[PDB]
Amino acid sequence: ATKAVAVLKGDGPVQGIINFEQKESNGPVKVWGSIKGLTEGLHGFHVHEEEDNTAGCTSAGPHFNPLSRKHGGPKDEERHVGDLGNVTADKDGVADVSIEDSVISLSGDHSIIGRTLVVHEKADDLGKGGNEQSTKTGNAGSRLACGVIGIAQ
Ligand SMILES: [Cl-]
Ligand SMILES: [Cl-]
Ligand SMILES: [Cu+2]
Ligand SMILES: [Zn+2]
Repeated sequence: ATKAVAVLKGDGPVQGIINFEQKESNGPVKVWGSIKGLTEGLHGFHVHEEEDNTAGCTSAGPHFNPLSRKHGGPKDEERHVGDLGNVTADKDGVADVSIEDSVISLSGDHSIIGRTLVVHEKADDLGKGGNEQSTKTGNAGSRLACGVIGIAQ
């Protein structure tokens, strides 16, 4: 099995430790953890393209999209590799992550290891919104916290 961790931080109170595990090189990836410091409600949660050693969430980039597809929710056939949907924060600002995904991988040509995990200010509209930007970013707005997805040490 391969394991990774992303430590989310930003310029504000949003932070958390996100774990990844992939038991087989072409098997599902499981993702879990908690994020604190969020406003109550849905927040977009994606793997972004950025893999340079830029300062925090200044150049997270577009979504990680090695197959040059349109934005969707995680269950949509047409989606970015990085499209992990939304997390939901409660009234005290904590969102629990619990995702099983078939599209991301920790291995091979399109590994997400080294890419940037991002949690957003607003909800992801899952590509179902009324503008072209829905089909790019889901209109999830600003990056509140980000971290490099690194192999577990
Ligand atoms: Cl925003
Ligand atoms: Cl803004
Ligand atoms: Cu994102
Ligand atoms: Zn996307």
